[PDB]
Amino acid sequence: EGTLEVAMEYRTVTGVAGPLVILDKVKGPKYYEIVNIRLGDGTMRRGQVLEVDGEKAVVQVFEGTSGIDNKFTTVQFTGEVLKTPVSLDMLGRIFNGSGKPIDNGPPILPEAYLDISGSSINPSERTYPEEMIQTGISTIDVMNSIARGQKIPLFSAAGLPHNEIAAQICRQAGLVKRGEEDNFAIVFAAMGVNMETAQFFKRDFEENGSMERVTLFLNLANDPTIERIITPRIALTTAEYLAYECGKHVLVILTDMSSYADALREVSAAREEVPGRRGYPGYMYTDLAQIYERAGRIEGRKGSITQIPILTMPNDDITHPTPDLTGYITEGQIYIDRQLQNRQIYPPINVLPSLSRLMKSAIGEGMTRRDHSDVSNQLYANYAIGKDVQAMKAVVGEEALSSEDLLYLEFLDKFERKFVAQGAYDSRNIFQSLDLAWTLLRIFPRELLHRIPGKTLDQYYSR
Amino acid sequence: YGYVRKVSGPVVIADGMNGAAMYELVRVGHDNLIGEIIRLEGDSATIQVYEETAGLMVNDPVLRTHKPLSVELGPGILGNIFDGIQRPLKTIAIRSGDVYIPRGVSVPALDKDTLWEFQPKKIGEGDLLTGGDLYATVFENSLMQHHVALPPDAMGKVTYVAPAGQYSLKDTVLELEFQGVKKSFTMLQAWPVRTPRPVSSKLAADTPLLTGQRVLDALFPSVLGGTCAIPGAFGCGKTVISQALSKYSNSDTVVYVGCGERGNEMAEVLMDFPQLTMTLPDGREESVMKRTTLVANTSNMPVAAREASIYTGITIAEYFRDMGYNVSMMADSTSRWAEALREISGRLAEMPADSGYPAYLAARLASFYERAGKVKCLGGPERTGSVTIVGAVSPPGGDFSDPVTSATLSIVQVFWGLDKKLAQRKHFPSVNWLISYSKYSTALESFYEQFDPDFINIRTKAREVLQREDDLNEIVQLVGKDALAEGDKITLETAKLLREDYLAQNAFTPYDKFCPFYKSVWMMRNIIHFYNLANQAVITYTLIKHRLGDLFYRLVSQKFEDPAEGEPALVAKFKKLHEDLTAGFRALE
Amino acid sequence: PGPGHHNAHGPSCSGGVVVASRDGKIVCENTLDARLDVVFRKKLPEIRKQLVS
Amino acid sequence: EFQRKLAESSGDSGANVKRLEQETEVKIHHLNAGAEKIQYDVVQMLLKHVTTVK
Repeated sequence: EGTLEVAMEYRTVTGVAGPLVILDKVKGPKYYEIVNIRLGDGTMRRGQVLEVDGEKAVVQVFEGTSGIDNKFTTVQFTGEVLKTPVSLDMLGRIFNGSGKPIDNGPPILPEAYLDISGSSINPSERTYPEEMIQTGISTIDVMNSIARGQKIPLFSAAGLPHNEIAAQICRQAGLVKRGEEDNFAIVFAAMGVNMETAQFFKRDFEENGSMERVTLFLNLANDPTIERIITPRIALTTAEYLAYECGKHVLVILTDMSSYADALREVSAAREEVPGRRGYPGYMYTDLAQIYERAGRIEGRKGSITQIPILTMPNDDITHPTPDLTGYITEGQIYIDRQLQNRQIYPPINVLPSLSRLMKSAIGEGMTRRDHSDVSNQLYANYAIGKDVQAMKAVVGEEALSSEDLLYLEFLDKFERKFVAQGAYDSRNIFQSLDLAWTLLRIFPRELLHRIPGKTLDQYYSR
Repeated sequence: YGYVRKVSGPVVIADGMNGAAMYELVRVGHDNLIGEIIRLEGDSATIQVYEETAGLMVNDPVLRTHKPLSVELGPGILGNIFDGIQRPLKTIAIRSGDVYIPRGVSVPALDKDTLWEFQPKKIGEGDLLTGGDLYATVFENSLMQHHVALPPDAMGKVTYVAPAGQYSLKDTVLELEFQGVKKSFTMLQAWPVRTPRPVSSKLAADTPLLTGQRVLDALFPSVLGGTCAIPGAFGCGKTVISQALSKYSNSDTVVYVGCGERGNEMAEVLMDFPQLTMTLPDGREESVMKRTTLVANTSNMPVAAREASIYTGITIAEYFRDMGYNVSMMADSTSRWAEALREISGRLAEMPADSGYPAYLAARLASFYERAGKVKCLGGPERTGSVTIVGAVSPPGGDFSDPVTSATLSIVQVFWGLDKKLAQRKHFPSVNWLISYSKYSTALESFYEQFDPDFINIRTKAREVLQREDDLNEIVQLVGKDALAEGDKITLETAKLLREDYLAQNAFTPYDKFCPFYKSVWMMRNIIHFYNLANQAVITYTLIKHRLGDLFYRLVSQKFEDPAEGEPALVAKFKKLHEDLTAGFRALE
Repeated sequence: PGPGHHNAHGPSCSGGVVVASRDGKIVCENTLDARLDVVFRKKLPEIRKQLVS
Repeated sequence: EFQRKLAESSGDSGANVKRLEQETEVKIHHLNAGAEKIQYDVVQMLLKHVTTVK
C-alpha cells in the first residue's frame, strides 16, 4: 500500500476577511480539503478551502474568523474531503451539527468512513416508489398519501404546530403491515431549532420508547451558521448508509428547512456570489437538489429512503424562493393552513393545495380500495367549488347559495368539521376514514358528480 | 507600536500589526480613538474606528489592546449609567466637568479607587476552588448584596484568601495556583460581549414573571427566563411596562438597554428612573437605581456602539445571573439596533438581503435572543438564576412584515401586543387581547395548577369568552343586541365587564397601581364563576340584569379594592362576594 | 540547525524528526506519535471489522 | 381492579430490568470474548502498525 504521510501544518496565513481565511505558499493544495485551524490561543476549529488558485488557498473557517492572528495561527491540511464516520452502531444516539456525540457517550467506532455529498444514483438503476406508509395521521394517508421512497415536505408558517405533527409522525411511524429489524429507522435532522424545541424533541423521542431506532442530528441556533449546512449532508449520508448498505428503510426528517435556506443565504452573501430571487444564491436549486434528490429506491438493494422535510413560509407566502424551489424539486406538498388553526383544529392540514405527485402509484389494488382515486379526486375538487360558493355568499349574501351552491357550502362545512379533524393520538385507518369521505362526497347528489363515475363508488357499499 | 497608513473615513489601515487578531479592539492615534479590527490582510491590519476619524495623522501611533470588545464587570456595576461601549457617563461628566463627551475619553468603566466592604466565605487558605465558585460576597449597597464569583476559565487549589475588611478593586483579593504557577485575581472580571457566559445546564423555565399588571399576569403570562416582545411605538406603554418591571417584577435586578432612540426620549427615561421608587415587602422604602443598571446609547453615539449596546446589556445580565439572581433585560428599540446594523453593513458593502438588511440579521437576532433562560449556575454552591429579555419592536406603521418584526415574532415565545387603538380609547394597560399570546402557558401550567387547579380552567374559559366577544361584536353590528339570546346577552355582558373591570387596569390609581396574583386569581374566579352560574339558568336576561345590580356592583368593585388590606383580607372579601353572587344567582333561579 | 538549542521532548515525542523551511512557516511534523495517530485513524474500520467475528 | 392489574407490573418491570442487566453482562462477556478477541487480535493490529517505511 502507498506509504502514509503526516499532514503539513502551515503558518503562512496571509489574510482574513469575513468568514474567509486566506493562505499563501501552500504546497499542493486540494479542492474542498478539510483543514482544521489552530489559533494562537490553542483552540481548534475546522474549515474548508473554498477557492484554490495557484499556490494560494481561500479557506472558510467554521467557528468564525474571530481570534485568528496573521502570525500565530496554524492550518493543517488533511488532504481529504469531509467524511462522516458512519456506522450501524450510530443508531439510538444524538449528535451535534458536525456529529460530535452529545449523549455523554463514547464516539462512533466507524464501520466505514463515507464522504458526504455522495454521488448520484445512476437513474437507469433508479426505481419507483411502490408502497404506502402508515405514519399514523388520517388526512395525510387518505389524500395525498406518502410512498415508501417518496419525498414530500410539510408547508407550515411560523407558530403553527408543525413541530408537534413531525414529532407525532416520528413516534407513530410504521409500515402498513398489510419485519422489526428492517422497520422504519428515522434520521431526524434539526437545522436551526430553538433550545426549548430541542429539549421537547429529546424528551418526546425518549418517551415513545423508539430511541432504539431513531437518530437525532441536532443543530441549535447557537451553533455556527456554516455548521448548519453540513448537518443535512451528514444526516442524509447516515441515512444512505443505513438504508442502502444495511437494508432498513429510513424515514428522513429535516425540520426548519427555511433555516437551511437562511444559512445558504448567509454563506453566499459572505462570499459575494451571484444572487437569485430575494438575494438567495443563484445555485440554491442545485443545493436543494443535493439535499432532497436522494429519496428513492435502488433496484439491487431492498432499502428505501423516504424524505419528509418541514419548510416554513417566511411571510406565509407560497411564492417565496425557498418553498417555490422546493415544490419544483420535492415531488408534492402537504400543506398546513393558519386559517384552519384559527378554527382550533389540531392538525391544520388544508387539502386544497396538498397533492402527492406519486399518489397515482401508491394507490392500487394491492392496498387501499378500488375507489380511492375517484373519492380523493372528488374530495379534492368539490372543496374548491365550496370555497367559491363561500366567496359568492360573502360578496352577495346568504340568498345567493341556490339549491346547488348551498349543498357545496354544507359539503365544505362538514369536510372541515369531521373529515380533517383527528385526535392527537388517533390512528384512523383508511377504510374507516374512507367511509366518512364517501359520506362527504354523498352529501352532494349521486348524479351531479361530474368527474367521478357512479359505478366506481357503487362497487363499494355502505355498511 | 503601529502606525496608520490610510484613513478613508471610518475605515483605517495600520501597518506593523502582524500579531493582531481579528475583532481585537485597538487604540488609534494620540486622541486614543477606539476601533475594531476587521481584516488582517498582509502584515497590515484594517480598523473601523467608532468615533469620528477627522484629524488623524499618517504615522500617528496605534496601540493594541489584546482583547476583543469586552466589559469590565464586578462591584459598582449597578446604579451607574453606561454608554454603548461601556463608558461611565456619570463619572466622565464629573471628571471633565463640561457636558460634551470628549473625543477619546479614557475613564475606566468602574472607579478602581473607591472602597467596598468585602468579606470572604468560610473557605480555607489551602482548599480547592474552581471556576464559578462563590468565594465572597460584597455589600455594594444596602439590600443589593453582591456575590463575588471566581471567574470562569480559572481554577486551582487555594493559596491566599483576603480576610474581611475594606478594599478596592485594585487590591489583589485572591491568589491561587493550579499548577506550580500561581495567579492572583482581583475583584474585576473582563468578558467579551460576543461570547456568552459559561453555563452548566439550561433549565426549563418554571416560574412566571409577575409584572404586577393583571392583563400580563393572567391573560398572557410570561415565565422567568423567557423572551418577550412589545410593539412599542406610541402610547407610553413601553415606559409603563418598563416602570412596572423595575418596581414590582420578581426580578432581583433590571438592566435597561437603550440603543439609537431619540436623545430627549432617553433623557426623559433616564430622569424617570431615579424618580421611580419601590417599597420593600418588609415595609422598607428603597430606590430602584440601587438594583437598576442602565445602558443608553442615543442616536448621536457611534453606530458601532449602538450595535454593541445590546450585547453589552445581555452580558451584564448574564454576569448578574452568574450568582443566581433573577435579572430582566429590556431592549428599548430593537428596530434602532437593526437600523444600526444595516448602516454598519452598508459601510462594509455586504451584499444586501430582503428589504436591505444584511442576510445575517435574523441569525444574529436569534443568537442574541437565545441567551435568555433559567440556567443552573456554574460552580458551587448550588444555586440557579434566570435572564429574561422583554425586548420591544417598532414595526414600520404597525405592519408586522419587516424582517426585524418577522424574525422577532419567529423567535420570541410571548408577544404582548400593545395596541394604539386601545390607547385612543383611553385604555391604561393598552394590551390588545385579540393579538397577544403566551406560548409558555403549557410549561407554566404546572405552577398554574399547583397554585390553583381551577385557575387554568378559568383562563381557558376567559379565552373562550374573549373569542366569543368579537362574535357578539359583529352580531350586534349586523342585526343589533335584539337578536341576542338570554345566554348570548349574558355572555356579552360578562365579556364587557371583564374588559372594563379586570382585563383593564387603572395604573395611576393607588388601589390599582399593583395587582397581586392573588387578587387577580380571585377576581378571575369571581367573574368566571358568576358568568357560568348566570349562564346555566337560561331565565330572562332583563330580569337577571335587574336583580344582579348588587352582584354587578360587587364584581366591578372586586378590582377597586386596594392592596392595603393584604392577601388574607382581600381574598376573604372576594370569596364572600363570590359566595353572595352564587347565592343570588341560584336562589333567584 | 539541529536540536542544538531546543529539542523534541523525549517521553512526549517517542522519536522521529520535524522538518520545516526557513522561518518555520511550513512544518512537516513527521514524528512517530503523529504517524501512529494517523495510521490508527485510517485503519480503525479494519480494527472494528476484525474485532467482530 | 386497577391496583391488582398494576401489581404484576411491579414484578414484570423488575424482571425485565434484571434480564437487561444479564444481557448487558453477557454482551460485555462477548467483549470479554472481545477481550479474548483482544487476546487474538492485539498482536495482529500491533504488527499492522509496521507502517514505518520510506
